[PDB]
Amino acid sequence: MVLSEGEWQLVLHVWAKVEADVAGHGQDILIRLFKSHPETLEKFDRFKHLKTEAEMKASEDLKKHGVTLLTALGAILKKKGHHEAELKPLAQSHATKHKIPIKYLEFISEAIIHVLHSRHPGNFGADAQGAMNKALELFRKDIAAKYKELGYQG
Ligand code: HEM
Repeated sequence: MVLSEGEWQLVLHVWAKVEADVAGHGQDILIRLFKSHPETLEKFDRFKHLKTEAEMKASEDLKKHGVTLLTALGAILKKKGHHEAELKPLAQSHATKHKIPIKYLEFISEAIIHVLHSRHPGNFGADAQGAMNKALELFRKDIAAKYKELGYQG
């Protein structure tokens, strides 16, 4: 797939707002993911034990990962589709070490779109959401093709 420059603009305009508070957005997104799809919490051997949203909000580790995650995602979006190099090391650790099925990357994509829609309604109207959705589908498709070359396709 190929996003037009206009679509990338809509994606990088609402991303510039996320970047004013990377850690808070990281928290929101992961919690939304763990409340909606609890099974995903099992993949984190470091968080696993958290029983409630309050415990999640108070975990420094969960907040640290959220920052790591969003920083990596932001560096991939700013490439505007030329993200081959960034995707290699990511695909290898998620396919071979963590073992994150494609389906879970769809779950966090949904959590990302839920959180932008709540926080940024004015910069996240229908067209901007369709463009973000296009940019995360692109990301999932290229990661899935790399999973396959690596022997996982999960
Ligand atoms: C937007 C998608 C994602 C991005 C950009 C992303 C990024 C990362 C990055 C940069 C790291 C650290 C370096 C590495 O291990 O490769 C990481 C670690 C990890 N990620 Fe992902 N990730 C994504 C989605 C997920 C999802 C959906 C899950 C699981 C339900 C997952 C589970 C983890 C785990 C288990 C680790 C290790 C955490 C720790 O113990 O240090 N990732 N991810």
